Amino acid sequence: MKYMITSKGDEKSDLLRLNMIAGFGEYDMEYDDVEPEIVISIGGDGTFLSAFHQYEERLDEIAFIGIHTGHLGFYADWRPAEADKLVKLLAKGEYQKVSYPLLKTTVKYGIGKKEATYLALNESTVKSSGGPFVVDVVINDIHFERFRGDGLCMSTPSGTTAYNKSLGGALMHPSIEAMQLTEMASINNRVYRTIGSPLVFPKHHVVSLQPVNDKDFQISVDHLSILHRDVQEIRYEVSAKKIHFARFRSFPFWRRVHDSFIED
Amino acid sequence: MKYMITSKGDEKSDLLRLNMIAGFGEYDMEYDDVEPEIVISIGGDGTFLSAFHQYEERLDEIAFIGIHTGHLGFYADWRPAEADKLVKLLAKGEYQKVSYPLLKTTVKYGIGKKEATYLALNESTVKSSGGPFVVDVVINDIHFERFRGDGLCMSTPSGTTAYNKSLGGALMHPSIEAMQLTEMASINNRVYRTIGSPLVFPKHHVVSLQPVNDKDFQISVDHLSILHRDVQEIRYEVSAKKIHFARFRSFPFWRRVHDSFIED
Amino acid sequence: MKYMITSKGDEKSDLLRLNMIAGFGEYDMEYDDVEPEIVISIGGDGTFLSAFHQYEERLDEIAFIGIHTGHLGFYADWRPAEADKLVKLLAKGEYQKVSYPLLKTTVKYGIGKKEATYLALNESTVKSSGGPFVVDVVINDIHFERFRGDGLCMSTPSGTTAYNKSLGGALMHPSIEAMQLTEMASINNRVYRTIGSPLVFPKHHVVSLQPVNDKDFQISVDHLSILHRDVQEIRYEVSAKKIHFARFRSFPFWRRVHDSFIED
Amino acid sequence: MKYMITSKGDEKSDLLRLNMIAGFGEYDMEYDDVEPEIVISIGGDGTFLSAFHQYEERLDEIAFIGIHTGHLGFYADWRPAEADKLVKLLAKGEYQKVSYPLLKTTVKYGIGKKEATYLALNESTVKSSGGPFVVDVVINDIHFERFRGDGLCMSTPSGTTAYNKSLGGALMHPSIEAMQLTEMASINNRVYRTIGSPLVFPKHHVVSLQPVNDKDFQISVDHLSILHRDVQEIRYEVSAKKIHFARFRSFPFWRRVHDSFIED
Ligand SMILES: NCCNC(=O)NC[C@H]1O[C@@H](n2c(C#CCN(CC(=O)O)C[C@H]3O[C@@H](n4cnc5c(N)ncnc54)[C@H](O)[C@@H]3O)nc3c(N)ncnc32)[C@H](O)[C@@H]1O
Ligand SMILES: NCCNC(=O)NC[C@H]1O[C@@H](n2c(C#CCN(CC(=O)O)C[C@H]3O[C@@H](n4cnc5c(N)ncnc54)[C@H](O)[C@@H]3O)nc3c(N)ncnc32)[C@H](O)[C@@H]1O
Ligand SMILES: NCCNC(=O)NC[C@H]1O[C@@H](n2c(C#CCN(CC(=O)O)C[C@H]3O[C@@H](n4cnc5c(N)ncnc54)[C@H](O)[C@@H]3O)nc3c(N)ncnc32)[C@H](O)[C@@H]1O
Ligand SMILES: NCCNC(=O)NC[C@H]1O[C@@H](n2c(C#CCN(CC(=O)O)C[C@H]3O[C@@H](n4cnc5c(N)ncnc54)[C@H](O)[C@@H]3O)nc3c(N)ncnc32)[C@H](O)[C@@H]1O
Repeated sequence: MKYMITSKGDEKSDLLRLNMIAGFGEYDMEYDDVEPEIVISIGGDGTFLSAFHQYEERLDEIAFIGIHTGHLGFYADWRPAEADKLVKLLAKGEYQKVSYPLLKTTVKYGIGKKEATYLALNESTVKSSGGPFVVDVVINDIHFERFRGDGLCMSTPSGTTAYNKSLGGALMHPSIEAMQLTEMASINNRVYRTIGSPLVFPKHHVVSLQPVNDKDFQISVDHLSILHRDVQEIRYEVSAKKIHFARFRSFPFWRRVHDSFIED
Repeated sequence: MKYMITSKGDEKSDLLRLNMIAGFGEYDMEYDDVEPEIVISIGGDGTFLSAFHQYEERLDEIAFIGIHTGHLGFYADWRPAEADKLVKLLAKGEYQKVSYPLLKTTVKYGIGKKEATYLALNESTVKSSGGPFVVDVVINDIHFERFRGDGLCMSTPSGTTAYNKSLGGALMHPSIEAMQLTEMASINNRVYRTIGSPLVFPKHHVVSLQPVNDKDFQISVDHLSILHRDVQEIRYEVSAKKIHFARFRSFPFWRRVHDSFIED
Repeated sequence: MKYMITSKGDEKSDLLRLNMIAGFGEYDMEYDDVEPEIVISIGGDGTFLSAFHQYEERLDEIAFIGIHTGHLGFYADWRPAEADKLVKLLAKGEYQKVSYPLLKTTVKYGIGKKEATYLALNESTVKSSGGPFVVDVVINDIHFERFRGDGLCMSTPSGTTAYNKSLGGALMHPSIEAMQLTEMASINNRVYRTIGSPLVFPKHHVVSLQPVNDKDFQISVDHLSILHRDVQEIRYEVSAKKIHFARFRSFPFWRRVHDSFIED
Repeated sequence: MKYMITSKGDEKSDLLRLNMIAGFGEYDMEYDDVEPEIVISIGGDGTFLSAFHQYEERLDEIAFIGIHTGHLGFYADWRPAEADKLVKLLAKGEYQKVSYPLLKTTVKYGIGKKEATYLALNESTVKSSGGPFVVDVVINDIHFERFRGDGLCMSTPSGTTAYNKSLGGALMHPSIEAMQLTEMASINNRVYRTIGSPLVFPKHHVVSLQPVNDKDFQISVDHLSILHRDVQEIRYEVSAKKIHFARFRSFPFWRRVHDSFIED
């Protein structure tokens, strides 16, 4: 099938990529980075996230595979030593597809109420553009709390082991179609009150952040951080789109968590 | 329809119960506490939990309603001042049913591998029977961690605002069929390691706790705490059974959370 | 004695200031904002912090008093309704002085190893200037951990109820000469490890943060945030300097905490 | 000098003890377990804590040394391989003494207001004797909060790396004469409020726990857990007594923390 390979760009990843291209040349595999059906990422989770964003308009046509060339790689299923076995397995079509949920972020602006939308595989975060962060949190049009603090993080299931975890969030199995909102350093006193706890939302719930004073925010989507000025609303919901992985053997999520956080 | 009313048993709840029985006597409503179709709890969440356990063998035939006579009542939809409106609405059949997920706990023993099963509406917790608590946590037959600490808590979605919240768990919307495992004071050092984070499991995942040394445990299921001796395994999974509520007006979960924790 | 009054600058604080100046004119009190012996802050804790920094070179010659014109004011001992009683008490010399500890921050640079020093009443925080934050934490020349995450916060005792509290720090009575280091969203996995827990340091311990890759940092000292480029070291220690408060009646720290966080 | 050696009682610790007794027999060292001046503990921190409690009436006459025969031993300064070097160093008097603070717990009862006092090296904890735990927390006679939850923990500085750490407490250098109060699973909602944060108290502050309903409590002091009935008050303060360690080389507290929690 049509495939492409992205590389972190260090010597080890570049050479592994060239050797995999050579191995694929022995099968009916066409290198095509415009319309790949398989996208292989060689590097770390940063490389994988960049691969996802490179192809986020063709997610229903692509299955992703990650090779980790460091000690990490939550989205990675393969070690570099196994690349030749992976070339063979992929060239024979011997794989199942597994899908994880994604997060949709919509940013609405002032004069004209125009919108930008973003898809996240790990999370989308919001902070102030300098100065105090204060937003009203509105859940399905219900005013839920006024948040004062450093920022907020909305995670996908597979993102729950990333920034979300560092913020005290729950780790959620990716078969659950949900998003999880965590706080960054909320202020809580007799006058200012937030829920504190992480919140887990199902599909079709909408969480809107509404400015109270300042309308400028730094919004991240996975690695990408962007200053948005004149914001009227930031809206979070579980995307209808999913990312698909090519799976060749069992590697359960909870074993992946064990291997990344308990010991390997 | 057939109904019954449980009361906390203080003067206020007992009198409200008698006045509601009087009002129901003006409709085609039969008091029947053997096979009720509607169970009304007057008191607090403790009273509601006791009502649930009284009828846990007929959950598919019953819709529950809670009236709170104090300042609390997460499972309560009604204030005592509204009891006459509730009598009327219920007597006319003007309600929809909403279902929340439940937690199944199985305790397996020694000589004979016999089993006890329990259903929980809030949570099931495990602690040692005195002396150190150490269990292996096995997820779908994958050895995930060896837990050392005070205990573990497995929560339903609606239980996530209860003990789970105090332990740092996420609050989960009850449309999500899941259970959430939280730690109580885990020990973490260079030799002993746990995940720390709360874990959220979908339906059909099984979490087994397996003793390492001591086989005696104090196991709670909602308010009920029982010493179990000679335990071989404690198994948690999302139940196939659900609790059904009679709903007469919108009172969204997130508004309920707001009212209980942010302000009312 | 020589005094001055700073105001938040809204109508309520400005008018209270003018009325207090009028009342002081009935005693042997000279308004002097170059060498005051008493500095009165009318506003919130932000106003008080600004007053502290305005006079941080004459801290051994000044006693501070705060009036809070909102609902807040941890450093405030007086409500606006009591300003006339305060004018009288102050004009008669009827007060004791209480001292709180301060935090010294030293920032060392590249070409020339030049230094900037800062005093903090609440805390000093460090974050990256964009991009990843990674520092080595060195305690009394002992390499203690490599911190990866959003940032670090070093608090004074009286600052422990501020940013430190939101980050999970302990609240420390200000008779303890100490500083407290808290983490902001540390990453912890099989490869990256931090202590997690807040750390409390006595006087004479030195905590040095040493860059690992990027040498540019955003450093805050109380409200003031400054981009520092080409940083070689950030050094924290309990200052030899103290802030002095004029106290006219008992208002214990723990009662102040109760009133600010439990109820008033 | 007069010395004694306690052993964990496994083969490795018992044999090391016998070999150390043999080595001491080559110096002017008298084995005396009634009035030792040096107490050597061979085992783990549990063994060390038991040694401390065995001699808690002669703490001003004793210096303690711990050898750890497992992977642990926060109070241990020596590995078994170094026991012969320790015999020699101790027999020559080549050591300095370092002191850590201790916690005094006083339990007052009903009919007669009689008192029991306890000293703790790690911590003293309070839980209910079954059923709900509710106490008023009174600090220097100031009603500070009504605590509802699983229990409370009051730690010494050196105990801050023990149960206190698992409960989210700060780690405090033992040169600070203080105690630290942490919560176990407090309930917090619109009706029930606690501070949440750990609290650090200086010497001479008194923290009293006062029953609200049930008067029976399970009180731990280091490893020892005791049911106390008819309790009127539990009082915590930093002890005037200190534990003394014999130190033969530098092993800073923060390096000890690094070695126990970061890596060794
Ligand atoms: N993005 C700004 C978000 N911060 C606030 O809304 N701060 C105000 C609230 O904090 C209370 N407070 C202060 C103060 C003060 C004045 N600050 C604003 C200004 O100077 O303009 C500067 C301090 O902010 C704290 N800050 C920063 N970010 C967070 C965060 N995420 N969480 C919690 N605090 C945070 C740091 O401590 C700064 O040193 N001091 C105390 C005190 N010692 N004890 C109790 N309350 C106090 C004060 O009565 C008010 O209710
Ligand atoms: N259900 C028992 C679960 N506790 C343990 O496994 N404790 C042993 C571990 O803790 C380390 N430790 C100690 C100690 C010690 C000896 N303890 C057992 C005995 O005496 O038989 C008593 C202490 O246990 C602590 N304990 C109780 N429950 C929890 C919990 N849930 N979480 C964390 N600790 C907990 C309390 O502190 C008691 O005062 N002292 C220190 C120290 N000062 N600094 C660092 N490590 C230390 C020690 O090197 C070992 O690795
Ligand atoms: N100031 C940067 C600090 N962040 C890191 O060092 N991130 C790398 C570490 O996280 C692991 N990881 C990732 C990822 C990834 C790639 N990131 C860098 C890049 O793209 O260049 C972007 C993600 O960073 C996370 N990030 C940001 N700030 C914090 C923070 N304070 N704490 C914890 N994470 C934080 C957010 O999630 C971003 O979406 N994804 C996962 C995953 N899903 N599950 C487990 N591990 C994972 C990965 O294997 C590596 O070990
Ligand atoms: N040592 C007892 C300490 N527990 C309480 O004071 N519980 C009552 C408070 O919790 C609220 N609540 C309930 C409930 C209920 C009835 N419980 C008493 C009885 O049945 O007699 C049993 C439940 O207690 C929870 N429990 C136990 N220990 C802790 C702890 N340390 N921290 C927090 N909760 C704790 C567990 O969940 C049990 O399943 N259910 C909910 C709910 N689903 N959502 C929100 N609030 C709720 C309720 O409105 C009230 O304000």
